[PDB]
Amino acid sequence: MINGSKRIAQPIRWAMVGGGRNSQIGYIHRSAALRDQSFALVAGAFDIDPGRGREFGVQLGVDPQRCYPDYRTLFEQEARRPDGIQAVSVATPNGTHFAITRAALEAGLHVVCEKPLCFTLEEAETLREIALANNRVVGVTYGYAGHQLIEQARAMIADGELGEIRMVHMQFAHGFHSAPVEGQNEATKWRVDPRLAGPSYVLGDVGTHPLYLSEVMLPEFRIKRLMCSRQSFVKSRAPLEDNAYTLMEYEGGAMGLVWSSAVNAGSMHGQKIRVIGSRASLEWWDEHPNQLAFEIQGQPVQVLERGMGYLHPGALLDDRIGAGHPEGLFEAWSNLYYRFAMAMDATERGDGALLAGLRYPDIHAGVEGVRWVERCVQSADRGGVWVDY
Amino acid sequence: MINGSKRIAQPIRWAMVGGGRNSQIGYIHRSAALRDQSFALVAGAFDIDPGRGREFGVQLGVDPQRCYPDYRTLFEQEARRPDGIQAVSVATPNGTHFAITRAALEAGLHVVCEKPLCFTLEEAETLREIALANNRVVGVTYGYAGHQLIEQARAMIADGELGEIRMVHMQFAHGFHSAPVEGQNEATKWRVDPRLAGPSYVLGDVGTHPLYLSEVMLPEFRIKRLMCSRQSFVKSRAPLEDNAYTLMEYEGGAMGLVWSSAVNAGSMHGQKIRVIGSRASLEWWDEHPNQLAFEIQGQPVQVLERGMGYLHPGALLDDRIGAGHPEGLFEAWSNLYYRFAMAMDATERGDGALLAGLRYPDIHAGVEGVRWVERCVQSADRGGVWVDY
Amino acid sequence: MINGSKRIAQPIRWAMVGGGRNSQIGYIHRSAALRDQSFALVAGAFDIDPGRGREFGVQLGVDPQRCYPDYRTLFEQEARRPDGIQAVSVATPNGTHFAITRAALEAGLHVVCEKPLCFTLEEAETLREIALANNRVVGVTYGYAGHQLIEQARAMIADGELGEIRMVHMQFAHGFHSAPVEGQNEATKWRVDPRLAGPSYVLGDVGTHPLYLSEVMLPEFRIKRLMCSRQSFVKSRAPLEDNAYTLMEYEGGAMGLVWSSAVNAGSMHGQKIRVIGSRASLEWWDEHPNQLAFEIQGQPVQVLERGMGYLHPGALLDDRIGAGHPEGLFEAWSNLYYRFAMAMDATERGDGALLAGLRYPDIHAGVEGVRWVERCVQSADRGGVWVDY
Amino acid sequence: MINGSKRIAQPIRWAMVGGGRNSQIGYIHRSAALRDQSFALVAGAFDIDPGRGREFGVQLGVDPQRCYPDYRTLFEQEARRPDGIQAVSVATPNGTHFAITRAALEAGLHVVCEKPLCFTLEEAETLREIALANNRVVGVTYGYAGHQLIEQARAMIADGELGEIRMVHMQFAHGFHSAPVEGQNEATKWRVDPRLAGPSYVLGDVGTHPLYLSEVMLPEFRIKRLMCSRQSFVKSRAPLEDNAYTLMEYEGGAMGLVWSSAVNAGSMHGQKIRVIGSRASLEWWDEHPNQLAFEIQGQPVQVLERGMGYLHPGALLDDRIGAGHPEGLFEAWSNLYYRFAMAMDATERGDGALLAGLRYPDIHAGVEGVRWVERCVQSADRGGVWVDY
Ligand SMILES: NC(=O)c1ccc[n+]([C@@H]2O[C@H](COP(=O)([O-])OP(=O)(O)OC[C@H]3O[C@@H](n4cnc5c(N)ncnc54)[C@H](O)[C@@H]3O)[C@@H](O)[C@H]2O)c1
Ligand SMILES: NC(=O)c1ccc[n+]([C@@H]2O[C@H](COP(=O)([O-])OP(=O)(O)OC[C@H]3O[C@@H](n4cnc5c(N)ncnc54)[C@H](O)[C@@H]3O)[C@@H](O)[C@H]2O)c1
Ligand SMILES: NC(=O)c1ccc[n+]([C@@H]2O[C@H](COP(=O)([O-])OP(=O)(O)OC[C@H]3O[C@@H](n4cnc5c(N)ncnc54)[C@H](O)[C@@H]3O)[C@@H](O)[C@H]2O)c1
Ligand SMILES: NC(=O)c1ccc[n+]([C@@H]2O[C@H](COP(=O)([O-])OP(=O)(O)OC[C@H]3O[C@@H](n4cnc5c(N)ncnc54)[C@H](O)[C@@H]3O)[C@@H](O)[C@H]2O)c1
Repeated sequence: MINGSKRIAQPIRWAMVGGGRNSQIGYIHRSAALRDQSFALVAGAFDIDPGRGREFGVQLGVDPQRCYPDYRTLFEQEARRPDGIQAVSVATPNGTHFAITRAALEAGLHVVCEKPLCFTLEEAETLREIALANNRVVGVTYGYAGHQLIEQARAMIADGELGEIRMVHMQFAHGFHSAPVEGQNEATKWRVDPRLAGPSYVLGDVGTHPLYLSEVMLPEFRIKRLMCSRQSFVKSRAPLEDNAYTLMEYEGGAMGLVWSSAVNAGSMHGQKIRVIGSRASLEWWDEHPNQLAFEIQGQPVQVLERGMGYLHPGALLDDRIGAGHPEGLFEAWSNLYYRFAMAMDATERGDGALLAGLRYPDIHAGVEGVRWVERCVQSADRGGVWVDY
Repeated sequence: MINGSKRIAQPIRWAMVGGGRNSQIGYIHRSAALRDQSFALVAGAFDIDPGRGREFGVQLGVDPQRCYPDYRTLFEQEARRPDGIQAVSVATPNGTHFAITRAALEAGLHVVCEKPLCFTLEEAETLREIALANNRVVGVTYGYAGHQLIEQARAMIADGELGEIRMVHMQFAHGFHSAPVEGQNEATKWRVDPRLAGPSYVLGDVGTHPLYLSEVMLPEFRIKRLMCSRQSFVKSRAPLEDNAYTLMEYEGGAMGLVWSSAVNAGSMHGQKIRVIGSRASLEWWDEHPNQLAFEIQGQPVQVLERGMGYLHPGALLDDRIGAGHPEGLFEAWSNLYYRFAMAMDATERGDGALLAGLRYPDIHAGVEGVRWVERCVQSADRGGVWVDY
Repeated sequence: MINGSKRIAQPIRWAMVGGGRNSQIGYIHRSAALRDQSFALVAGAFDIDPGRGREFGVQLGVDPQRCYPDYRTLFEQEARRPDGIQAVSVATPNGTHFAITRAALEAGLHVVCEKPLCFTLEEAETLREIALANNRVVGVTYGYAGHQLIEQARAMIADGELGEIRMVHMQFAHGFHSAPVEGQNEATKWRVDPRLAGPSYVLGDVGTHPLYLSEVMLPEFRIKRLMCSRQSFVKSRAPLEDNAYTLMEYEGGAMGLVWSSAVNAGSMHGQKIRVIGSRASLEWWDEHPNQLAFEIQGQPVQVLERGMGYLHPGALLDDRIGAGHPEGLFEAWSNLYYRFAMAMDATERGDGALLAGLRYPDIHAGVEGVRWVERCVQSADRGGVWVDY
Repeated sequence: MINGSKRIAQPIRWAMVGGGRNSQIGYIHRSAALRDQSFALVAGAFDIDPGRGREFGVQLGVDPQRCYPDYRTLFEQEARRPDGIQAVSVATPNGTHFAITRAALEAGLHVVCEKPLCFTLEEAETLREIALANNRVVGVTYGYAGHQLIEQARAMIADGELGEIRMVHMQFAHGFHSAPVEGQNEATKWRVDPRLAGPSYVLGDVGTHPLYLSEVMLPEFRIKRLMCSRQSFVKSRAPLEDNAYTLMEYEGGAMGLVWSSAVNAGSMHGQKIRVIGSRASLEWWDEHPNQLAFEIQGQPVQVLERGMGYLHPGALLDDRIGAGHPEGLFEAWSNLYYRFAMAMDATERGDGALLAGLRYPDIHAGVEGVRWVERCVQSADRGGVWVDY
């Protein structure tokens, strides 16, 4: 159980780049980071419009003199103060993640970087080498992985409760972009611009979420080959896809399927992962994150509930209220952010034992997300043929 | 509404080949055929064990002298009687469908043939030419197509309620063969024998069901290309697949996906079809056949119910009881079988107007089912590459 | 499993009174009765309009000379023929059930009587004495009790799987009469006329269905006291109720609740029964009759599926197709009607051993349904006070 | 939308009484209060064990010298400091709510009081008079009322979308106390002690939650009469009930039903409210708080989703993330707590216009909760008879 007791001596001194007044994702970063004394928001470069960034920073309780016009000034000016930031969350559009993360790491700061890490695998490999050389934590906000029942699924699979794993069926298929909403909505507009978004739309934007859930649940699984067929149903998005099918062969013969979509008309979110074994399946759906289907062949189907005593102990650690009270995605994000804070603090203290026991989406998860999108785009561009992973 | 009033002057004089005492499917054929004065069971070759076939025929109320040891004797002996059969249902294992259907057609009998029609497209084309030359009806028991809400979905799509069709997502993924049950179960045993079952297991056995539903809903849709990746997770079934992924490109750019499986551990049936348009999606699930999800992007999701006045008139014709009372797969099969009887009777009477207005799974549907399986096996055998359809 | 093999040597020679061309319930009687060689429809008094009754009888394949204008002529004329009826189903409006059932019993016929048996407990007691004196079977069409999982629930309760029973929560709450549809619909019109319907509307029409399910599941349970508060929300129905709450105390301290409604706007049927024990609950919903919720406190909830090997053997006897294929209310009614036929045939043969092992809704169930409605009306009329049962 | 911008100039200086290290509810108070700069936790009397209260306060970041041994010392010592508390949340067991709230109000502090306000209506009336005389805000943590779709339901009802309201069906029926867990669990133990808990267990503990939801949705509705039948199924709890049925007549003829239970074996929470009108019903379930069923008679059922543009504007104000991302009970509590802070700040500033537009569970809601429990206990003690409300 969590009761708000501190996990580190003092909150990590913290800034955001992006996540400004009109952003989609800025708020959940702060909601999760400020919770339970993990981080303190003392500075930021909140907006591309520096005037609006400072107006908003002040409404967030930030010193107007620590609302900087850009990330370079933020890092340089904060470095001069003994109470300067120790960590920065990057919530800008995708095109700036590489440059901002690189600069933060070279400035000796820990980073939480919005997915994706960057556009290309070569950039991802460079970022990872710079993070490791500078001994910095890089969290990546695969936020759904914060839900307790993802750890339950991992533990059940590891204990052989599904038998031998045969298939991993993943989807993130919503309908919000069935129409060309780019015309009116700035957040969608930049996501269908290859200059600002990169080589893919839905593969990178939504496909990588349930992919990361499969990596938490099946940590030893390795993709041998994949093929990807992708479409721009809203023709103006071409070459960026608003729908894709990724079929994968894992080492050992298991199969993987990822359906990525922003044109699944009527779907509110539709992020699901079903892991199918020789004995049993489990299935999780992000819109109802407090339940996990557990279906042993030839037995009654079961539903596992967040907070119940029959769960693996790893799956009960982060309960903030008793079973039957619904937790949501803010709890999942809070569960990642306190781990980010413990990892950053542990790094500063040289607490190697604590570091090694902490599990969170990190630089390595970020690299794999970029690798997968790049291989999918390579297959799709060659007309949906099998490629070596 | 249906109230049991006759649709033809007299029940079609009818026989079964197969569907004996220990069969899985024999009973639903009779339940549907005998309902509402459609067919009268007057003869049969019910079993590979002729003694057990006659024992069972007598318990079905059939004259023991009209319980014949084989289909050839059935057709020859019945031809001698003025009250001889006019039609025969073929519910034998897959390997005998071609020979029995061919003999029945050449004997001037109407046929209801269990899916699949036969193993090869060349056999299917031959059967169809013989059915047409002899002016015989061949029904095919794509039984799920008898559910009223399949016609509702067809009518909604035709009226543009989904907008332009983008994707057709189909699955028939159950878990009953997660373990090697072939060891104890004769019905599964013959299905994993290529000599008796043919070139595929789950593609032919279950994949063709939701494929046929898509052909009812999207009658003008044409597959341009497909690829199929198939697996034998129970290794002893090789080369017959217990799992398969079929990805299809339709003419006009829409995509199709079929997941066929007998190893989806914990799944009771899992036959679903989701049609996704630019405006809205619909989705139907065979285990809850009296509801149809209708999901307009940006509006509340809706559930359409069997028997309600807001349905298209085609979708209300076959209601046997008021909305809210659950109908099941026996009603769906009864809805096909009365149409089979009307078509057979209309053929005898030369009632061309009635024939042209009747919609049922016919010889042409049977040919397409065989074509699709054959193309999938061709792609799968070449390592899951795109093939022209 | 059922495979259509005869259960009695010859079909019971059978008539209907009512169930004519425009009736709601006539068809499901015939669908269930004619199935599997149980009954043969050889005569009827189908309609209050004798011309329309004969037109319809002929379309049902009945000899026009055995389409009689009334039940008295039916019984008198059939008595003269060696192939005369042996049994009659009564599907007339409620007001005529007593007179028609009494006449059939005095004529030495077995009866299947539509619920309710009659208006008053004194009439019910008289009917029962006449049925017993004449050694006749009286089936009552509590059709939902034919669903296999009702027997599963009975068996689980009897084996202590719920622990000590604490509460029985019952509802049959649909919305079809939220508006005054009596204006246009003859079936609703007679149900809100006390002269033709009797002392209650929804208590008798729908409340008695889940009440009977509780009597199957908890056969030793006895109601000690009840109170009933009833409303006419469509004011013109007064004094007949379109909504009611019945609260009951059982002997031993368990509580019962029945919500009866025709004004639950938006509800398609809403017949549910939840039995709550010290250890676990089970819950069944008529619109999804092939599943049974089984919820052990402190364990994952389970869903039990029709046709699965983990069910009690009593619950597998009536399976007509494999698990995962949806059966519906026609199967439930067919399961009662073959038992009615076996009981009638067993009575004629003096097969006391078979009779004693048969379980079906009978004269005694019919009497209890009338008793419960009468006590509820007595409480409601006294302003919803506790009455001795 | 909420983006974390301040709603008042400075966070309310805040304390808790109770909500200590081992409490069930202490954490959600702090999670909601500290969010978005609403309150600052600067002091507390956290625990009956003052040593453990101070240990925990320090882990919450509170000055050890402002971790006081009791509420009287907290109020007296804080009054001496210019940075003293302005408001206090009371999260002690029920028996101390009256004395602590009274003392806080007399000390000129705003209060958030855990439900229930107190044991007796006479105490409730006294507390309310003292709150009003001292011009203090008293929030009451009917936390479920913070869910956006409760406001959607209120707005739909007010706009006549349900037609005339006929029934209000409420339940809070969980199974966690099916067994005598009081033996091992201190939180359950005090709830079944009349000295510490008061005159009821489940009526007060859970029944009052969906009752308050009905008061938000139907603000002009007035209970004319009610009856209550209550049971102690775990006999040792007598006279405190672990199950109850409350039937109510509203002025104007609508009916209300509340099922309160801690012995609904297998239920994870089971808090539901269904409002049934002449035209349509709506239904909300606390375990899936982001959906609202909307069921127009004779139309397809609909599901309304949190965050969608078709919602009433009142129902979109508190969205913290886009539609399809699940919010939970922490958001609901955060939505109450920021309103509590705005009301307290508005009271200090004399901003009468802002005060009058704020809607939150207040002193008046607290009084009604106590009134309802007291009337239910009065009816139950007289053997479940109608009492004037
Ligand atoms: N579940 C998730 O983890 C999740 C969900 C949504 C968004 N995201 C990711 O978060 C990032 C932002 O997404 P969004 O939807 O919030 O975008 P958005 O367009 O809604 O917000 C962008 C914000 O960054 C600011 N900004 C832009 N350029 C800047 C610069 N150079 N310096 C400082 N501020 C700058 C803008 O003013 C704005 O406040 C993307 O990488 C996106 O993929 C992740
Ligand atoms: N939904 C559907 O349409 C559906 C479902 C299941 C089965 N089927 C099809 O029905 C056919 C039979 O399937 P099943 O599962 O009932 O098989 P099964 O093995 O359970 O039954 C085979 C039956 O045919 C009899 N038989 C075998 N060879 C015969 C012969 N030469 N002459 C006469 N009788 C013979 C057997 O004795 C037995 O009664 C197959 O083609 C299968 O694919 C269709
Ligand atoms: N689940 C169930 O068991 C269920 C469901 C619905 C109906 N019912 C019961 O079935 C009975 C009929 O209900 P319904 O909804 O079908 O009614 P309905 O009004 O739809 O049908 C009445 C039928 O009886 C005929 N009829 C009327 N009076 C007659 C007479 N004196 N002699 C011969 N025929 C006569 C009418 O012409 C018509 O065909 C009622 O008792 C009703 O409660 C039971
Ligand atoms: N949804 C809701 O609003 C909700 C849910 C649960 C609890 N509650 C209410 O919250 C209150 C507490 O419930 P709980 O389940 O957390 O109880 P609990 O027994 O779990 O916690 C009681 C806490 O108060 C402390 N305490 C006890 N007496 C004290 C005193 N005199 N001074 C200071 N601290 C003291 C204890 O040490 C402990 O920390 C009750 O009134 C309960 O009804 C409301």
